[PDB]
Amino acid sequence: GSSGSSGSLRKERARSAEEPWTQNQQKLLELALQQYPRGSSDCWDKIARCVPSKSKEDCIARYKLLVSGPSSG
Repeated sequence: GSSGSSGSLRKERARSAEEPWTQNQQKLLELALQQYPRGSSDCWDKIARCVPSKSKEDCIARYKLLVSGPSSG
C-alpha cells in the first residue's frame, strides 16, 4: 500500500503468533471439549489445562474451526 510505518500486522512464520496443533494438542483439546463443555469463562480455562501448549484463549479460537468443519458420519 502507501509508504507507512504504523498500521496493521502482517503474517510471518518467524513471529509464530498462531502456532499449529500437534496430534497431541489437537487430541488433549477434543477430549477436553467433552469433559468441559460450554458455560462460564472458567469452563474453557480448564480445557487449556489439558493443553500444555495452547492456552484457554487459543482453545476457543480452535473450537470455531472444530465445529466449523465437515465430518462424515
